[PDB]
Order: sequence, then structure tokens, then C-alpha cells
Amino acid sequence: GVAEVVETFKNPGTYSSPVINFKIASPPGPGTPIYGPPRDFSGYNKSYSLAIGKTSYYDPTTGTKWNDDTITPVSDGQDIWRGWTHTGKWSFFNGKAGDKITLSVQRDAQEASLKGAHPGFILFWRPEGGPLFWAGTQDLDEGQTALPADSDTVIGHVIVQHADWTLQGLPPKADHTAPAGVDTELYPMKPDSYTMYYVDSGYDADKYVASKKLIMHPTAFKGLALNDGTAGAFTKSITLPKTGYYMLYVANVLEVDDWSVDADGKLTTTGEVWEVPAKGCWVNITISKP
Ligand SMILES: [Ca+2]
Ligand SMILES: [Cu+2]
Repeated sequence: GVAEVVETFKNPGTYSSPVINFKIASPPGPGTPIYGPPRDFSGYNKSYSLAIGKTSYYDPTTGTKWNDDTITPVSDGQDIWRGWTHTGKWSFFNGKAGDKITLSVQRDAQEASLKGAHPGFILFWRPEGGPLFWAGTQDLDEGQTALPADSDTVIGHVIVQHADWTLQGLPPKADHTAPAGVDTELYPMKPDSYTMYYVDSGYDADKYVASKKLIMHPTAFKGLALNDGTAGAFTKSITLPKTGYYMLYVANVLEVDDWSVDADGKLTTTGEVWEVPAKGCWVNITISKP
């Protein structure tokens, strides 16, 4: 397509344009948060470690599915589980159109021998050119005049992995703008909407155990699978289509003997590959040039 998924703003709500944080590194679970340096990959040849939730990339626990209507046959694109926006981890970078870079994600050195990670990513372009403060959204509706440090808005709490992502019906904004280098006929700057433009996405499809399976759609994401023979890591060449500000989401795909979702939306599994101590696995994200 790619598909475009268009959300309706509601606050409080799932599609409330919540803030994400570029420093938070700790896994999901009952534990208090830990923060590290902000994940800014600008200039490239940079690398940061953080934890990602067990099923975060393709996540039945979200209770939310989308349909990719660009797929033929239509049925092959229906009932796609979303990812979880906040049990994955966010990063950003500034770059130039034509920059040829390499994105690699693998297990952090501290968990290098512990099986569990199958990292996946989504890369978005934000034509606005930088962090987008939007008054009246979930975390900016108490008189804030700017984003909190090292933070940015994204559309909602559950995320689509192979689509342009649009939010409309936002509290009207008079300074939703983009730099002059942006064609606002192709990339409109509306007073009540914004779009995170799909650039690329993919996940580590190399299984630790050949007999097992991934918690992953049977057909909708066949083009997203990355196979390099190494379980727990992927690497991919990306040529930036545009100059400006990019937002990168990384999250996990779980490997199991079997998995199921019951009528109450409860996820059950057996034979999980999950040897790490926490409810999230530690990975290192690197963007290299070349
Ligand atoms: Ca791999
Ligand atoms: Cu969330």
C-alpha cells in the first residue's frame, strides 16, 4: 500500500495522542522506572540499550486488532494484532534525504546468552520537523506550554506496524507547521490532525527452535519478516526518503510452542522462549552509517 490507519482523537482514551519518553529504559512490570540517556541517533554510529516487553511488537494483550485493506486477498490482511506503544521503546533522529544507514537490533550484552528477544521496529517520518507539542492531548491538558524534556507525542496507546498513522479530531491548533522543504499538498498540515508517515518496519523472524512458532500474523506481515539465520537480532539497510525528523519504535515478538486467545481476550502460551529475568528483554539498538 501502504495502508493508512485513521484514528479519532478522544481524551481520555486509547487515541489520546499520549507522550512517549526517549530516556525510559526499564522493562514492563511492577518495578519503578529507570531512565538513561535520551535515545538520539542523529549523526549515526550511535547505540543505546533498553528493555522491550515480551509480546510488545505484535501483542494480543492490547485487545486491539486492525485490518490492512491493501492486501489481496482481503482476508489475508484482517485481524492484525496491534503493538503496545508503551511496552516498546521509542527513539528519534534527524537525518537527510538519501542518507544510507543500517539499523541493527540485538540482545544487550548482559543477556547475550539468554534466549527471548526477537526484535522488531517501525520507522516513521514526522514532516513537522521535530517534537510535536499539541495542547489538549492526554499529557498536555493541564496548562503545559511545551513538551516535557526528552519526550514527544504519538497517536495512541496501541500501534499499527505497517501503515501510515493518522489522528484527526484533535483540539484545533494554529501552529501545526512544517519547514519550507515540505510539500504540504502531499503532506498536509491540518489544524485538527497529524500523520506519522510509514518509512519501514520489520522483525527478526529467525526462530531459536525450529519446531516453535512466533506470535505473529500468518500472512499480513510476510514482507516484514527478516531472516539472517541469527535468532535474537536483525539488521537492515535503510535509505531515508526525506530530510528531517524520524521516530523509531522497537518492540518484541515472542516465540512459543503454541499460543491462543480466548473469548475473554486472554492470551495463553506454552513453551515460551523466555530465559531473561524480567517481563521485558534487554536489547541494543544501533544505527550505523554506512
Ligand atoms: Ca535474525
Ligand atoms: Cu500506552
